[PDB]
Amino acid sequence: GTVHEKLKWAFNLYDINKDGYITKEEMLAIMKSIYDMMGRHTYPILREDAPAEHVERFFEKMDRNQDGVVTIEEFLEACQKDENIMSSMQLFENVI
Ligand SMILES: [Ca+2]
Ligand SMILES: [Ca+2]
Repeated sequence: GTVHEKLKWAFNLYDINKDGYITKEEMLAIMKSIYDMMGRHTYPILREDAPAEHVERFFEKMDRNQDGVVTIEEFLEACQKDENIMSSMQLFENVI
């Protein structure tokens, strides 16, 4: 399956419009969509105590040029730069 093929797969599930640019609105839909059954006991890895907190940090580390939207080029470049972020994105694909 390779790692690169899996990276593009996650982006395809994120970018709803498939324009190569993931926006804040697109991220909100993902957080609401992928959040059904995330465990059976205790799984503290995303303490959502606010609607705007885990999005700013994720976007600040994703958007390279900081144009206001994340792109496939930046996401792929950042995914190979951070292990923590890449681990979280892998959970979304492994959640199904
Ligand atoms: Ca988009
Ligand atoms: Ca960008």
